[PDB]
Amino acid sequence: EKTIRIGFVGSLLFGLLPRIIHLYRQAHPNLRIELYEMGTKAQTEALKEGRIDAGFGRLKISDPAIKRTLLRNERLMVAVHASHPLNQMKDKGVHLNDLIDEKILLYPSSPKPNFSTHVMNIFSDHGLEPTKINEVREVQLALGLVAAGEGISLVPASTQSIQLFNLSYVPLLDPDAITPIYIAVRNMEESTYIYSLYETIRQIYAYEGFTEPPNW
Amino acid sequence: EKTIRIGFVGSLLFGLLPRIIHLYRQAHPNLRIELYEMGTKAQTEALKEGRIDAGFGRLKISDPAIKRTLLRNERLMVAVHASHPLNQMKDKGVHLNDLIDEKILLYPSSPKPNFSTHVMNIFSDHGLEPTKINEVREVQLALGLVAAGEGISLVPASTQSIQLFNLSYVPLLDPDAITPIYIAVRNMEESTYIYSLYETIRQIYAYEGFTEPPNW
Repeated sequence: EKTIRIGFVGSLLFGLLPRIIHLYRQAHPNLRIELYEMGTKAQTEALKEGRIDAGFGRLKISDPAIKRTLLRNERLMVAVHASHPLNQMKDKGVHLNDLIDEKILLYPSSPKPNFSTHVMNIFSDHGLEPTKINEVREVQLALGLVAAGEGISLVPASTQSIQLFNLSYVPLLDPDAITPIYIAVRNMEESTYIYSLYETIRQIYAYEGFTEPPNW
Repeated sequence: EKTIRIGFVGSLLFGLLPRIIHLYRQAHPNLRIELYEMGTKAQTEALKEGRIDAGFGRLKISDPAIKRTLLRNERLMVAVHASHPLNQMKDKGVHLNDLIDEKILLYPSSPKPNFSTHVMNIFSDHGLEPTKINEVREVQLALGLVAAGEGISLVPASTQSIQLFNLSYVPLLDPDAITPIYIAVRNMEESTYIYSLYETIRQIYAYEGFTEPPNW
């Protein structure tokens, strides 16, 4: 009985990852699949130690023992209360510059680097450093507090899987207001089970109309 | 500048709580509202110590210093993959007895008692003790893993705020397959700010068509 272990960050559960795992599961009925929630740093260490076989994440970790492949660039969005002035731009979209003086909710509060690191990186990439920032524990806490009137939050587009009363998602107009999705494997990885996993991603992406990830 | 501190469990962010807080916020523009995520045990201790002024939760904690009021009984649901045999009963509903031999995902993994305690209580109330149980960290991990084909999960009805591809919610036919929502305050609490909070709940409930909570 072969076991394949897959690491992932929680922000990916709202997108294509679960259906990729499910299809992969159907292709290998006799395979034990173990799924582990972990940040990219933990993923990097687990891969080198053989504790996982593939890792899905949003942040790069510099390491010569790891091969990282960009799968897709996902859009960032602004989560606001429906009464917020920014929501008048719901159809038009807004710029990162428009958010500088807003109360921004970052998440999660788990080991760094995490999605909050990425969001502040995006701001810093665009010459911005918001001061009114509060790091909350999890995505649902960020969204729930926005819906409660506590501020605004930046989320990946797939996080629109969560819909709450008077919570509205506003597109960002900055071309590089994005959050990439990566698969990470060991440098010399050649397992047919990992190739099969990668082809499953390709199959799902093709059906969605997304650009297929680069050839294995 | 008066400060009111409110404790809450995360499972309530998917329901009416945020809009209650928002309306309450509008009624007191000069009031500082502090929101803290905490379990009912932590809420109990914080209330007695004056560290919070009201606590919203799902579990009872026995304590003579605390007054607890039942707000509403929310339905429990079964989260399944769309291909699961149980999903053929989506319109009909299922019984807790039908779930006994399924791989059940409990959550969260935070200090007890929490929602996982409640779910196992409900099973035990109906003469049932599922053996194939796995406690996962958070609600999104439970739902994401169900969507990935890892098993099934029991959730409050308001958790349908989270919609994922091939994730389906099935009603439970057991009359007492419910999860109550409580507000907890200090026994001798008489603050106008807390009465105002309670009236805000009443106002929101009335507009929703829910039975109004008992008079203050």
